[PDB]
Amino acid sequence: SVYFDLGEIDNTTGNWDLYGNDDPNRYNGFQNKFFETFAGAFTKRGLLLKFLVLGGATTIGYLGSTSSPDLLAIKNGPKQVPVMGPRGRK
Amino acid sequence: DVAGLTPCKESKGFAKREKQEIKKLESRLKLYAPDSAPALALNATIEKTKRRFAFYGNEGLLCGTDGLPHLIVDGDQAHLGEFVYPGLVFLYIAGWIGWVGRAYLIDVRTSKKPTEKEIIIDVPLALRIMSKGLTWPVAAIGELRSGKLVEKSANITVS
Amino acid sequence: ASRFPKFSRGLSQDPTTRRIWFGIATAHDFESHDDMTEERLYQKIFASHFGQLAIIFLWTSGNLFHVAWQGNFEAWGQDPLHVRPIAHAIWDPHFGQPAVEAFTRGGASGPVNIAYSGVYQWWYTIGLRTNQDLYGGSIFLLFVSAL
Amino acid sequence: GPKRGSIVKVLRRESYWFNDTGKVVAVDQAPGVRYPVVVRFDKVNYAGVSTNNYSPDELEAA
Amino acid sequence: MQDVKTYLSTAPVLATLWFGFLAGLLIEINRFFPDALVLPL
Amino acid sequence: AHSVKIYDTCIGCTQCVRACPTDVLEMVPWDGCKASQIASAPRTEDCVGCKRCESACPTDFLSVRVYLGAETTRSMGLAY
Amino acid sequence: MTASYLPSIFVPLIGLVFPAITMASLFIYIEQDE
Amino acid sequence: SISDSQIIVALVSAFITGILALRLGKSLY
Amino acid sequence: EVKIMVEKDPVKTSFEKWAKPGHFSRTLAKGPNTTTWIWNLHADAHDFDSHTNDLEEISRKVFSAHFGQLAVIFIWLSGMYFHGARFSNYEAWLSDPTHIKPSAQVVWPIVGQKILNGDVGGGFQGIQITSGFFQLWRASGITSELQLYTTAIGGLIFAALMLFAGWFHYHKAAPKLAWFQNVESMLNHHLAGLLGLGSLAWAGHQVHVSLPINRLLDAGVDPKEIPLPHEFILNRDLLAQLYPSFSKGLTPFFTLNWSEYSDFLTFRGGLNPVTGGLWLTDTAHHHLAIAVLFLVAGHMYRTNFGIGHSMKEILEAHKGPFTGEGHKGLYEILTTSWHAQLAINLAMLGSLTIIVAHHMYAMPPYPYLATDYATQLSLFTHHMWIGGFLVVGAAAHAAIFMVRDYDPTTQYNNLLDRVLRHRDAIISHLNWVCIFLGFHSFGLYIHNDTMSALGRPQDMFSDTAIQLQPVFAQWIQNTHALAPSLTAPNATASTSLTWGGGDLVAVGGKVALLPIPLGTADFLVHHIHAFTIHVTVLILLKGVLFARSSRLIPDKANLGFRFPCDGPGRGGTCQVSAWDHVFLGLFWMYNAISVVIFHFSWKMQSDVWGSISDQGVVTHITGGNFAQSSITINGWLRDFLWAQASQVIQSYGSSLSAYGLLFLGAHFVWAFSLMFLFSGRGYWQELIESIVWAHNKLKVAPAIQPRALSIVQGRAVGVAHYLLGGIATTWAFFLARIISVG
Ligand code: CLA
Ligand code: CLA
Ligand code: CLA
Ligand code: CLA
Ligand SMILES: CC1=C(C/C=C(\C)CCC[C@H](C)CCC[C@H](C)CCCC(C)C)C(=O)c2ccccc2C1=O
Ligand code: SF4
Repeated sequence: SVYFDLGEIDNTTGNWDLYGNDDPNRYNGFQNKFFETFAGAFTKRGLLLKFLVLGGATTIGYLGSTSSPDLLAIKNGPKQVPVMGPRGRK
Repeated sequence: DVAGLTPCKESKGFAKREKQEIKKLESRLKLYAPDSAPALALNATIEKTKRRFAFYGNEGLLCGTDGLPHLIVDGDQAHLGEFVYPGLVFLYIAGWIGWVGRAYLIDVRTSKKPTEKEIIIDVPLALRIMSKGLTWPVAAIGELRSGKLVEKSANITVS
Repeated sequence: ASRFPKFSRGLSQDPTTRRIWFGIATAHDFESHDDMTEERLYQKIFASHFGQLAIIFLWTSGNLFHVAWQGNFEAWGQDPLHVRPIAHAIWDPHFGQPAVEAFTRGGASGPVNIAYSGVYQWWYTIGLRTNQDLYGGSIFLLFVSAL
Repeated sequence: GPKRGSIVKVLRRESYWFNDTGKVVAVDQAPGVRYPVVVRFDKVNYAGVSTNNYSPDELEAA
Repeated sequence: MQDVKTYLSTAPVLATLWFGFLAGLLIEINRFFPDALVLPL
Repeated sequence: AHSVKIYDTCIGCTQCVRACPTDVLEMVPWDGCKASQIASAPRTEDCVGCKRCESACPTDFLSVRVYLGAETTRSMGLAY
Repeated sequence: MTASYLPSIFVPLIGLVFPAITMASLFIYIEQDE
Repeated sequence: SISDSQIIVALVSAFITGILALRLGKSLY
Repeated sequence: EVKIMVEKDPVKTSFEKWAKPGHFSRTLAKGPNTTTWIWNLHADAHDFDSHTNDLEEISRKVFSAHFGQLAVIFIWLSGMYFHGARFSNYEAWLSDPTHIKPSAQVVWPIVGQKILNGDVGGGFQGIQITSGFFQLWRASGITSELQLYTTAIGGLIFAALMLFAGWFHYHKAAPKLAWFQNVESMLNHHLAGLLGLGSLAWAGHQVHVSLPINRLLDAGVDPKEIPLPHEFILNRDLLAQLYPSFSKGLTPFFTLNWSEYSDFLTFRGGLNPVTGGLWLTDTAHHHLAIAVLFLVAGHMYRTNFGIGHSMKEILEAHKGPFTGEGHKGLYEILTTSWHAQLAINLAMLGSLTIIVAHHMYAMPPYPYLATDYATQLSLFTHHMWIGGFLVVGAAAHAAIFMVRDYDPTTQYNNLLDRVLRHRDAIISHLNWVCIFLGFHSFGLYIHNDTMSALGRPQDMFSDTAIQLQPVFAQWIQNTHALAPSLTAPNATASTSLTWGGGDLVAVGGKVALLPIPLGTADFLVHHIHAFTIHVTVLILLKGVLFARSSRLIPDKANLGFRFPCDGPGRGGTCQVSAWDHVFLGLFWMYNAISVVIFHFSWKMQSDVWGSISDQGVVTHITGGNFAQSSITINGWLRDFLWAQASQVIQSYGSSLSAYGLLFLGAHFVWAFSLMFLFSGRGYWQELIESIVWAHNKLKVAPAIQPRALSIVQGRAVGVAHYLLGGIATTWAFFLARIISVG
């Protein structure tokens, strides 16, 4: 009937976890082993940020450089004649 | 003459500014009978236009390269009727207003509830002061000479 | 001095987002910083002045290099009334074909901008007639900015 | 300090009524009062009050 | 009758009476002396 | 963290402390005005800058002055 | 334009990658208590 | 810069100037 | 129980309280120390519940103020009728309503303004009006200036009458609180008596005078040869010449054999093919049905005659699981607080004004109304603005009630309490949906603009590129188009011509109405309308809910409804009251209504109006460029603002010159508003000191000390000037366009 206490302070501050599934294992052990041996080295954040930046740099480089003529419009260039200057300029 | 403007009664661009307007008015006029209120109003407008255009040329204003009067607010004696002659009467009227307002404030300030006499005017005193406010220059200069015009113990403060 | 603004304690102890904002605002008010004396202030002014001069000269060298590399200065020199001065070239991957055909005016081979800054007439008056002169000026300005 | 009902002019530099006149109401004659003179003015300030207390050396013009 | 005069001595009523009289004066002057640009004096 | 100050012109109106909605200002014995009362700001660590204090002192200019300083969680009035 | 392959190399490396890395660096420097 | 090597010269000089600006900024902070 | 209650002579009429300017409130009755007295005098001049505290005097003042307002409205109406009688080309208009422009105002020739009296036709010269009074008088059967004169006098009489009542019921016989509280009998009498009998009387007037006169006007006879409206009352045979059903006397109505009244009591959709308006034989039937509806609906609530409902047992009976204690304690709210009633009344009246503005343009009820484009546009815009103002007023008064009339000691009735107890959820979800709508409405326009700018129109959101056809509106149109065959077998045609069904109707050249198409350009603008309405509701509802308290200021209700800010503390608390939320919502209401009226103007000029020629070819005004050019903001800039604004700007030297002048005047007023909207009181209060110094130097210091406007009056002035400038600009633009090109 009382909603305060100094001992159980977490009961009187709303620190409960409203949705907690304490299940320790949900997937196939073989599949988990085959997933952690491949996505395990990606844990090192210090060696992942400097990997992502270089990957993205080289990716937008190769794709930015080795593009296609039909795909891009700024790469296909002008294929017509230029209009003239309103005051007889070029 | 002055400023490269010709007088208006010789401007060959004023004639057009007159005849075009006249012809527009007549085109408007030809949509009624010569004995109806619109026709009378339009004929009155045309007569007013003629009377207006036959006054500027006689006054002596200088027209422009487009046929429009131009005011020489310079002090030129041949053009005093443009700025200084009306300016003097305006200054007279404005000094009148200011002087009578100042005098009303001065008189009201020495009363019981001076703030009451500013949302509820007392028409006798105000009328008296408005009447006496005809010779305001002879009073303003007299108050200046007599050292009664300005204060010295102003209540401005800045820390 | 343990958070983003290290020159002030009032903003360091600020838990709110305001700590960020007022850190960028009061970043050049060297007078109202922490532990400031009249000999650190003046030297910071001196060094910031040197940095400002460096930035100005880098900007000018960039203008020179970009008019020399992509501009049509030489063509403009021999017909300064029937040609448009090119500022630089544009490479926008969002463009469409009509936009490329529209902005490819002048004499350039691709789409470019037209210089409305008057640098062409200035450089031509003082005696510059070839992209080589513009490139020499650009590298010299890089050098003086480095200095 | 000054007499009752006396018209004195203020000298407090941070007063709304600086260089203005006002009539004393009643100066307190206690031993340790720092601002005993009480003066009421005929024009309110930005807050709306018209009475204020000063020290005798802070206002006098008669 | 005294309070009626006091009410007629108010600021808005005197203001509107004065401005209406002045508007009438100026309107009559312009209806009799129209298109005045230069003082003929 | 704002800085409150009480200059020696308080006539002991007690309005400053009545108005402050944070229990920051309190009365204190101090002889000299009329009733040996004066204001005091011991709990300035809780003032938000409400300036309700300054809007109450009927002194010439003022006797209680709040100077807005370093901002914190208590002074910002946050509840989240 | 002599190179004409550099504008395809640089503006992707200056309008996409440069902000992407400097914003991350500045966010790490801002949100740290030292 | 109508030539090819001149662009590389400009690039390396800009890089040197960048390192110099980096050192200056570090000294200013 | 329910009886007459009056207190004989509660207030002596005199001039004593008249000489003392401030008398209602004791705080400012003393006098003007500073110049912020003249202002708050007029500010709380009408704050009846602030002067005193008893509901009785407040109610009496409210009653008498209502009577004064009615008197002013009667003077307005009598003036409009007298002008239509004396300075109007009405009789000439009646002889040729398709070539004579309406006009009921002439200007004295004084300073060259004579040219405002343009050539409207019929031998007349005056400003062309757009009130639609000529069409209303033609539909009423009015056919002579005499019949106007009289009614003018009539109005004047009522005016005096109203004034008399206004005095009487405050000074000689004023009721007491217990009388106003009888809401059951009040609703009984407003339903059965005011609406029911009013509709029945108007149906009588229609069926007796308005039908034969208008029918003879449609048959092409001279409006002077038409018999007078009483020759059809004292001669049933002269009236039966048109509707022979009258020959059967009043017998069909009493023997329930009134299916023989199908002559003048019809049910036919569409518009009259010659006047471009509804069939008056249909509006008579409509009013006859509405009258009996309201009459039988006026017997619901209980009076002292035993039977009837009571609006307290009705309320408490509705109390569900989810919603606490139901509607309990709301009958106590709406009978002991004038604000909680004004809120609901203003909201409903504003919404009703919007409904009226939407209905009248689509079903023109007056003859030759859809033809005159200027009148049909003004009647839309005016009513839209009125509704937009009234809804914001409703919000403001709900906030006022919540601030100073609500109390919890009786409001443990968990309906208002429950909605007050999850405001942090209501406002959060409204904020999220506002953001979602804003993005998915305006970002589409930005997409279209960027694409049409990047030379790639194939990636736009047009009707050729990716399509956003509104399917639900199209389905509703197709459903209403087929109603007179399946879901309305007795109605001869659809209710309106705007539905996809039907065909075109002409009124001698210009087109009246036709089926309106709906494409992507309409999808986008409808979603924009929804977004702006949602943002306005967000602001107003946030203000109303947080009018009492919030996390920032838990004791805001102690401060009041109207106050600038609670200090510069807590980071800053400027504009924290409900009055400031109304201040902020006025601008968004302005935005919304301006977008609505722009939508209507362009869509009508583009896809509805025009002038058809023989063989059927119809060319709209702009040329149907709304479906393609309204998908990009640049299109609204050039094809609507730049293009259509080309009539007002070059209107100098013509009869449409005043619009060209008021264009720039309203621009100036709008820009003037920014000085108050951007600045603050401290700078001006300081600057005024340096002028008071120069005044003291010359002994011209006023006794009423010149303080600067309060922090709330600055905002009030700013928003007032802003709204005036904007609405007057749009007014001048719309009129100068449609008068010349419509
Ligand atoms: C401040 C001077 C300045 C400015 C505003 C520009 C602007 C531009 N250059 Mg550029 N450039 C400059 C100097 C400048 N340049 C110099 C001195 C060189 C010689 C090394 C170059 C060499 C160069 C090449 C080779 C290319 C560009 C390109 C471009 C365009 C795309 C941006 C880009 O990729 O930059 C990339 C910039 C560099 C690779 C070098 C930067 C040069 C200096 C060191 C930067 C100056 C620092 C600056 C003052 C500090 C800014 C502070 C600020 C953030 C507050 C853009 C119009 C591209 C283009 O034409 O696209 C159409 C392109 O391909 N530039
Ligand atoms: C026969 C003349 C007469 C006289 C002598 C009085 C005398 C009095 N009335 Mg009264 N009254 C009258 C007629 C009269 N009334 C009528 C006809 C009505 C019905 C509308 C009322 C309704 C009424 C109410 C509801 C109240 C009074 C009150 C009062 C007392 C104070 C009035 C005061 O100072 O305000 C003077 C007010 C004015 C001069 C303002 C007049 C503005 C009018 C009403 C509206 C004009 C609108 C007009 C169209 C302008 C629109 C805008 C325009 C700028 C474009 C005083 C005893 C008050 C009272 O006793 O409370 C303590 C009060 O609350 N009267
Ligand atoms: C049924 C309509 C109705 C009624 C009866 C009321 C009644 C009331 N309102 Mg209210 N209101 C309404 C509609 C209504 N309102 C609408 C539609 C809005 C939205 C804009 C508001 C917004 C509103 C606010 C924000 C406030 C009120 C307040 C009040 C109360 C005091 C009003 C007062 O003294 O004003 C006196 C009247 C004036 C000072 C006139 C001001 C002049 C106006 C703003 C300009 C008019 C422009 C005009 C059309 C043309 C301009 C040009 C010309 C002047 C030259 C009073 C109970 C106040 C309050 O505290 O309530 C208790 C308050 O703060 N109302
Ligand atoms: C044109 C000016 C303008 C604009 C754009 C806004 C925008 C907004 N106001 Mg607003 N407001 C304005 C003027 C303006 N206001 C003025 C003058 C007033 C004074 C009356 C107000 C008063 C006001 C109030 C009182 C409220 C708002 C609210 C809102 C928001 C509504 C949510 C929404 O639709 O999000 C949509 C946002 C947009 C359409 C902005 C454009 C976004 C573009 C299309 C996307 C760009 C793509 C990408 C992000 C760009 C990256 C750039 C990067 C690469 C460098 C929104 C942010 C309400 C709010 O907070 O609700 C959440 C609210 O309650 N305003
Ligand atoms: C200009 C301005 C002022 C100052 C403006 C004031 C004081 C307006 C007062 C001007 C009027 C015109 C004075 C009244 C003149 C008398 C009616 C005199 C009548 C006689 C003739 C002149 C008609 C504020 O106080 C303010 C406050 C908060 C936000 C913005 C602002 C703001 O912008
Ligand atoms: S508005 Fe008045 S209160 Fe609110 S912040 Fe600005 S100054 Fe402080």
